[PDB]
Amino acid sequence: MGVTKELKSPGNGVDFPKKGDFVTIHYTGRLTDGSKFDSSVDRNEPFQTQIGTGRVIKGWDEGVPQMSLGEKAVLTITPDYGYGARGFPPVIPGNSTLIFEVELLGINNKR
Amino acid sequence: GSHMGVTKELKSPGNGVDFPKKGDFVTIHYTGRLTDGSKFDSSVDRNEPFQTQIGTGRVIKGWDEGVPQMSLGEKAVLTITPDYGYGARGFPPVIPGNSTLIFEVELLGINNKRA
Repeated sequence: MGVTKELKSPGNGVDFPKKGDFVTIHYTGRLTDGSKFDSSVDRNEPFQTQIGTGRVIKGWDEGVPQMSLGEKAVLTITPDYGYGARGFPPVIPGNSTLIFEVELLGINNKR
Repeated sequence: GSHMGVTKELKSPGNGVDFPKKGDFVTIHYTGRLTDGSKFDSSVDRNEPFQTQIGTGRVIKGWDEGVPQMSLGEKAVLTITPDYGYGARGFPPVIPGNSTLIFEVELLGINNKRA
């Protein structure tokens, strides 16, 4: 639907993020033309957030819990599950499909 | 995480006569940075100016407010914290995890008028 997850590197296949859990990921976002618009990897600063509570775009809220701990995957997100038709120009153009590289580094106190 | 709205720093003056009005198509070279100084976006690095209509909501609120305050050829820095929607406090972030974004802006053109 609005977001598809495609695995790249498997995790422990046991620990999955649940609602309320605080998740720690390293990511890179790209538009459909292949150009990068944001990356935590470039800053060497992993991003931390609660995941079941709509604190991020739906693409992350739905996609991330489908990953296991230590998994690397690519989240392909429609504008609907993303920043919509408005977007956030010039940072993110309107009606943009987002392709994230995502690495789940931690779930609560797991790592 | 203190800032609110838009703060405009004047770096270098333009011609001081030609300001973008509502509906004008504007040419801009910009660099986006975080509060710590990290660069996350740049039209300069793409060697191609960002072109958009101004004052019609085709860019974020902070830009529609800040850009018409510049004259043709002006260099300025826009410290922007969205009041509503994506990127604002209480909303899902555009650049996780921030709300205040800083834009170095050079007004290169107003319609067919070039600096």
